[PDB]
Amino acid sequence: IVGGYTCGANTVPYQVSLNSGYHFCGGSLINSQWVVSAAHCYKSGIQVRLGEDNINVVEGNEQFISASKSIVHPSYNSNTLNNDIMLIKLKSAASLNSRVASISLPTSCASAGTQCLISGWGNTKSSGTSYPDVLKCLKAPILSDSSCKSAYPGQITSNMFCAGYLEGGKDSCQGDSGGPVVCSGKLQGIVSWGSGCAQKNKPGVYTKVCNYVSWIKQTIASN
Ligand SMILES: [Ca+2]
Repeated sequence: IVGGYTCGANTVPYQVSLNSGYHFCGGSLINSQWVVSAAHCYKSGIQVRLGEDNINVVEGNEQFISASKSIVHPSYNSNTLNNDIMLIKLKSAASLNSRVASISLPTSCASAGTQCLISGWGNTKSSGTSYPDVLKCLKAPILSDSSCKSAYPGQITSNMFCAGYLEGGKDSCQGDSGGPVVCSGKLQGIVSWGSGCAQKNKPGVYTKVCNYVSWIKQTIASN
């Protein structure tokens, strides 16, 4: 997160860290045994880390649970990043409380101008590299489809939306991938991609979760 603020310990209780010896992607807990992330975060041997604030210090609220199954969207295209969404099933159910909680899936697609909360442990600099140990937060609006397509000609599908600031300075970044975009208490986006971080006229691009609710529910009900 570039240009954000320190969330505070366990203020984002649905935020998860994906760990394969090290943090490499974020995700969102959608019920006691399933996590949603980005398909481009896929790898084998994932451990899901819940209740994290400082990912380098055991602080007392963590739950470490290995993944038993990963399901990349059947139509994921790594060349275009279309359908950049993935489901992860935990080997055992997490213990839910005030500091570890699931986030609700949307019943409708959010509109441009809606203010959302984006979070992650990603890079905090636009020209440089500095990774934080504690969770960072960013409030950003959803941008209109026309401004999104004008910023990324020929690259925005119906499964993507832009959020952020066209003036730059505030954006998600590498290491935030897979993390949540929450608007009005519902998961509306997944950190997907962008050209650099926090660059002028290059806002962040996010997976449009509302298009995948039926696939998520059907998959969870059968796995
Ligand atoms: Ca920790």
